[PDB]
Amino acid sequence: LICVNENGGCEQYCSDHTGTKRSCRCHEGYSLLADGVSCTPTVEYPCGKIPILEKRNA
Amino acid sequence: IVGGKVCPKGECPWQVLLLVNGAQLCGGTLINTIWVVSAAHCFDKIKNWRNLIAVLGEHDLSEHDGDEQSRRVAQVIIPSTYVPGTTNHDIALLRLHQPVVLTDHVVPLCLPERTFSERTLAFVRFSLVSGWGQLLDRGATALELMVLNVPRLMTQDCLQQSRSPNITEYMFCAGYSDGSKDSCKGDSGGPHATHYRGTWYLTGIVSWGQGCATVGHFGVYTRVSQYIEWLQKLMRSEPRPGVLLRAPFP
Ligand SMILES: CCOc1cc([C@@H](Nc2ccc3c(N)nccc3c2)C(=O)N2CCC[C@@H]2c2ccccc2)ccc1OC(C)C
Ligand SMILES: [Ca+2]
Ligand SMILES: [Cl-]
Ligand SMILES: [Cl-]
Ligand SMILES: [Cl-]
Repeated sequence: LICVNENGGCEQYCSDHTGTKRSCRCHEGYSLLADGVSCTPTVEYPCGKIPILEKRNA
Repeated sequence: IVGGKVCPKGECPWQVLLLVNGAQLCGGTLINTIWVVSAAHCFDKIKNWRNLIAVLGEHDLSEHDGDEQSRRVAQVIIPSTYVPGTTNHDIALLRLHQPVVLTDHVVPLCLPERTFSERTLAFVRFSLVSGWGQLLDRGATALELMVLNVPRLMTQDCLQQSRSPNITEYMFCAGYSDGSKDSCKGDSGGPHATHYRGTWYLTGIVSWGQGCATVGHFGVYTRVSQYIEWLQKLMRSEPRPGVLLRAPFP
């Protein structure tokens, strides 16, 4: 996986490393799941999410 | 905003309204509890830097519903490369005097990393643009916050599809050439927000165009990806006396 294709499979941010290596990362207010790709909120009001809609699906 | 719809209250929670002496000036985008991104050109005619107010959680300008939060603007930071009365480098970073409180109605838009924004977000076709600008060319401004979905063009395509300043690498086109749908001057400074896998990000700033929703012409937006490291560095800096700050770019 390389970050230029399909975002490296990352939900959010992606860094290429020497080798066939890639590390996904998450914005502040999120943490990376054990899949190495997914980001889940760690705070009540993470950036870029709409509370009234996130509760309309909670 | 021409040809959009009302943003349901709370669905544009990052939108900022900028006022000078109580009068609508521009939009902006909340990116943290103390930081707002807007357009440099919003500030070209400011006399008293100390009567600039930012409002978060606004929706209907006719009423107070208790979700609004007003703050003084402590710092307006503009890149050294921006020249007043011209189009390039049209971005400003605003420091609020005290943080806003995040609530259902007040939430930051994510400022993306440069690589993500260039490699991924730049290829998402549609993004939302919002503001309390004119509903029609030569018309009244909106009382309720409006939102519009617009498609992004590659600049070579924008130039071919259009028929005046250069579209530089610090800009991008989005919208429609048929006169139906656009942002307009009173939306200046507001967000061009891009959805990717469940999260929204800041990709552009309402910057310029011809007239408003003018046939043959697309909206032009500041390309925020060019400014990520410039913004992040400034967000780590101490405030300085005097509201306006010109900061080196790059
Ligand atoms: C960099 C901003 O440059 C310009 C800005 C503008 C206008 N803003 C927009 C924004 C988005 C537009 C869009 N999506 N579609 C259509 C038109 C749009 C107009 C604006 O803020 N104006 C005009 C009247 C006063 C005020 C101003 C303008 C400049 C400075 C202060 C206030 C119009 C021409 C500009 O440059 C010329 C050279 C094309
Ligand atoms: Ca209100
Ligand atoms: Cl939580
Ligand atoms: Cl410093
Ligand atoms: Cl001052």
